[PDB]
Amino acid sequence: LSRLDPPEAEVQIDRLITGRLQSLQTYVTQQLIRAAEIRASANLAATKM
Amino acid sequence: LSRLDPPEAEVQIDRLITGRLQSLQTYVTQQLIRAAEIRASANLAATKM
Amino acid sequence: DCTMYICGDSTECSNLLLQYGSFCTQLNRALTGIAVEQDKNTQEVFAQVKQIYKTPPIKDFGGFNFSQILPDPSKPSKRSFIEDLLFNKVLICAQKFNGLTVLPPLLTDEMIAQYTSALLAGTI
Amino acid sequence: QCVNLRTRTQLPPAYTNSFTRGVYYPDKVFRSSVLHSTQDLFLPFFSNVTWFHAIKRFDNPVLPFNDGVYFASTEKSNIIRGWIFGTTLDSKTQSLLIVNNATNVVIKVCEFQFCNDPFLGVYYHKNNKSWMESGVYSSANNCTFEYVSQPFLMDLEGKQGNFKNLREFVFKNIDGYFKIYSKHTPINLVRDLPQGFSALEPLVDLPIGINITRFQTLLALSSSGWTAGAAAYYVGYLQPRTFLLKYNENGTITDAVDCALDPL
Amino acid sequence: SETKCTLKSFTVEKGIYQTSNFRVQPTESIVRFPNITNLCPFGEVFNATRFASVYAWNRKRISNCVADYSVLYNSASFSTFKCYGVSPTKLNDLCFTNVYADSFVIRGDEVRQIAPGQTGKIADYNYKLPDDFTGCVIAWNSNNLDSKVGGNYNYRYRLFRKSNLKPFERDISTEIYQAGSKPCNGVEGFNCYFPLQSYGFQPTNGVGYQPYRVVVLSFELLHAPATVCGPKKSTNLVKNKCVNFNFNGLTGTGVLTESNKKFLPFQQFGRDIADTTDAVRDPQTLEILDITPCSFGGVSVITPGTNTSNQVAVLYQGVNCTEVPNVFQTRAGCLIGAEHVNNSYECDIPIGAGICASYQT
Ligand SMILES: *[C@@H]1O[C@H](CO)[C@@H](O[C@@H]2O[C@H](CO)[C@@H](O)[C@H](O)[C@H]2NC(C)=O)[C@H](O)[C@H]1NC(C)=O
Ligand SMILES: *[C@@H]1O[C@H](CO)[C@@H](O)[C@H](O)[C@H]1NC(C)=O
Ligand SMILES: *[C@@H]1O[C@H](CO)[C@@H](O)[C@H](O)[C@H]1NC(C)=O
Ligand SMILES: *[C@@H]1O[C@H](CO)[C@@H](O)[C@H](O)[C@H]1NC(C)=O
Ligand SMILES: *[C@@H]1O[C@H](CO)[C@@H](O)[C@H](O)[C@H]1NC(C)=O
Ligand SMILES: *[C@@H]1O[C@H](CO)[C@@H](O)[C@H](O)[C@H]1NC(C)=O
Ligand SMILES: *[C@@H]1O[C@H](CO)[C@@H](O)[C@H](O)[C@H]1NC(C)=O
Ligand SMILES: *[C@@H]1O[C@H](CO)[C@@H](O)[C@H](O)[C@H]1NC(C)=O
Ligand SMILES: *[C@@H]1O[C@H](CO)[C@@H](O)[C@H](O)[C@H]1NC(C)=O
Ligand SMILES: *[C@@H]1O[C@H](CO)[C@@H](O)[C@H](O)[C@H]1NC(C)=O
Ligand SMILES: *[C@@H]1O[C@H](CO)[C@@H](O)[C@H](O)[C@H]1NC(C)=O
Repeated sequence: LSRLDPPEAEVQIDRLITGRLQSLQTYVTQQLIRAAEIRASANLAATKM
Repeated sequence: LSRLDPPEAEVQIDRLITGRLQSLQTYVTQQLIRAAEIRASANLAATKM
Repeated sequence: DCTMYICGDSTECSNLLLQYGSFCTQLNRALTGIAVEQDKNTQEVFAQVKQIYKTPPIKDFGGFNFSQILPDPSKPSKRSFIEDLLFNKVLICAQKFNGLTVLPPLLTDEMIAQYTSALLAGTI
Repeated sequence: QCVNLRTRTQLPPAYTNSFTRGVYYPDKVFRSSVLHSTQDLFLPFFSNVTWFHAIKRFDNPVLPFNDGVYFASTEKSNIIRGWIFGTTLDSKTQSLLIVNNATNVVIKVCEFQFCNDPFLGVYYHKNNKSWMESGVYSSANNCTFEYVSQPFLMDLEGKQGNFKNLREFVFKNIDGYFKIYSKHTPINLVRDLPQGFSALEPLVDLPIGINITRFQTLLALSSSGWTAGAAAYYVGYLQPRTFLLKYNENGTITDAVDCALDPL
Repeated sequence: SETKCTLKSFTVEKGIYQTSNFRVQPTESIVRFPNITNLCPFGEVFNATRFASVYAWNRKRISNCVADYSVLYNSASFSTFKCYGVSPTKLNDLCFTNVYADSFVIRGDEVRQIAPGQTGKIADYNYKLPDDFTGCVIAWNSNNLDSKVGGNYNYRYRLFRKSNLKPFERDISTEIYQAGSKPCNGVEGFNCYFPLQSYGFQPTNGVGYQPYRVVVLSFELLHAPATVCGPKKSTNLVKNKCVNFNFNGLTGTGVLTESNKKFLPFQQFGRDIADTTDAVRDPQTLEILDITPCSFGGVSVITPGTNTSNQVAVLYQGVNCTEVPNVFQTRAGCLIGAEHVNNSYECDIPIGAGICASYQT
């Protein structure tokens, strides 16, 4: 931001934004799958109780 | 590599890398979901036994 | 949150992210649903009794010694010897410094200990 | 002014196991309790370091210089006083001199016309026998870099059989910046390198922009007939390797481990 | 209104809803740069009496001086000016590690070949740039001085080379190259040619063949403590205040304080745990500091159904009640708008940490 001019800075910023978006999406999907597994475990635990 | 100059071949290689990474990620996610299904089936089979 | 992890609190990055659609709402909705599901799981697992019961001071349980698992009175909390042993058996700021917050659980440990003690008292 | 010495004992070089020493700070930044992994030029763990003798017994060979060099000297009264670097060392390439005065170190990147065996001349005749400055080389026509800095004495006196002084230096050449790291230790040993671990403090990364491939040390030295303290130096060669380091809350590098050694 | 905006509806239902984050705004700026130093000799570099050839390009090192590129850019005495890693408008305030100046003379047609990642006569055999370049190329027409009717053919350049050279690899050898099976014997022979040739530079020559004085100003960053900067504006080192700061080009925002960290005499730019930049030592003065980003969090609105009332409560989670600007602090955060009571009821709106809200007379 402090090195480049405005019109050429967006070209660089787009790569970072796409990479971080992909990383966040992967993390969210992994968390969803793990949450489903924990949901199954919790249901089994409640039935056992 | 053998059709273009090295200073300007990075774009095509980058596009190829993005495509292959996307395909691999999709395959991994599908495998994870199907593995969760197989885990549910295996737990049911263990209970039945 | 997305705008802080993705963008370092700058106008240019936020205005660039604004044109990618409503991804942030989807991610936030998914995470909030996950947290609510965790709270529901805890409540469903433990909140199985209508009323909190109280074990009598008399320990004449036919010779069955229950001192190990019953709640410990001479302790700051009500956790038993086994419970405290398990608790003992089983950097944070850095993640929060980039917009990754860790919410506190709805039911604190003392409430779970009370629920467990009530369940044991009712069972015995 | 330089007399080719011949009072030398014909001793083949010895081999020693460079156990763990030779780890330096690769970055100027600070860490605390971090298991950071890095990939840079280092001295590989458990290598064959070459052992010489410098005291009759007089070993003054010229050694190749590639991928830096690790110079570890244990000595009494510090007979070693300087080093030379370059490719031709005959006033055909820019030559580096790091001769260390008892007052201060002088760094000369100049065109030097050395002798065939440029041993450091008699010390008690410089300005004593109506003489002058150096002359291990003939003339210094063109100087490209001149520098003066604090010296390295570190117990320049004494004659003992268990001298504590042991000085380590590592010299690296990247992007035309002659990087020098060094450290002194008071170890009560005789010959072997200690079964210990220590860091290395950077001194100065002065720019050179010169081509270096040869290396020879300088030790203070009538040419035939001398009385000098015991000294012994080891030369090791660096390689590009990956390590995993472990700092402490004080900031010192307290441990390090190799990554291309045995599978564990 | 915030809840209605974020939910895209005019009606809301009883519960707690997350809303936009909050963060403390900065107040002042700190631009402490290194100490006073002499002026850089850029004029000496460009106003040089003589310029060498491309195969013998000069190598000048610039460090430990004050530079002012505003005069360099604003002057009309430069034919073309192309920066490849920075922008001239905001170049002045940057701080550098070291600068390299390379000056020579090029034929007008081939100057375009000096750009990185190009193939040409003067981009394969004599001089080259890397694609990871950050410096700036400045060229100026000098037909009035260099060009001579009698023939100033001392400007020599490599026609061809055995193999292409790596970036920033000067070559001075004049060995006769062999372009055939026969060995190259003697000064001259079949397929044996002198690899150097002199241009044609006369004042009568037109554009394309006119000589041009060309200088390259490369520079390295993130290698050492800064040496070259511009305007200083040494302000202060205020502490415990949410401010902007710029120490050696490391722009940032947060609060500062004196730290007890053990820095060795060559230590700065802490990296305590994560990739984030930790405490740093300021220039012009040797005192260790610290950096901590300003207080922040995410608000939550706690409301009953809009069919019932319009009064709500606000929960600032993760922030102490002292530094927020019927306050009641809980483990979750600073809850305002509701009065704590000693009584205990069922949970209607789950607040957290064993606390729940409700709407009662
Ligand atoms: C039931 O078990 C408890 C636990 O072992 C017994 O209490 C112990 O008594 C011994 C006797 O000296 C003490 O050394 C231990 O410190 C006691 N343990 C605890 C946890 O207090 C108890 O005696 C047993 N019988 C009954 C009737 O309670
Ligand atoms: C050192 O050299 C000897 C013989 O040249 C060899 O036996 C030994 O394995 C070498 N040491 C190492 C660590 O390779
Ligand atoms: C440094 O050592 C050289 C070599 O003996 C000597 O000629 C010179 O006089 C010394 N410098 C001083 C200041 O004594
Ligand atoms: C010193 O430089 C001059 C001028 O560049 C040159 O003529 C002379 O040969 C050089 N001498 C040495 C020993 O480098
Ligand atoms: C240094 O000079 C020698 C002379 O033979 C040469 O082989 C070597 O490649 C040179 N090194 C560099 C880095 O140019
Ligand atoms: C290292 O740090 C610890 C705790 O921070 C302190 O007790 C100890 O004195 C320090 N030692 C040194 C040599 O700095
Ligand atoms: C060159 O010198 C003249 C006269 O001293 C001066 O006005 C001009 O600014 C200088 N320009 C450069 C590029 O050195
Ligand atoms: C520059 O150095 C002087 C002398 O050490 C010091 O007094 C001063 O505070 C420094 N900074 C300035 C002048 O901005
Ligand atoms: C308003 O509607 C809500 C529906 O959720 C209901 O709970 C509430 O009692 C209603 N209030 C009044 C005053 O009708
Ligand atoms: C919040 O402020 C109170 C008031 O002094 C203090 O006791 C408490 O430690 C503070 N909380 C944190 C996390 O610093
Ligand atoms: C009720 O709570 C308030 C605030 O937590 C406290 O000051 C007050 O003492 C409590 N009442 C009793 C009877 O303890």
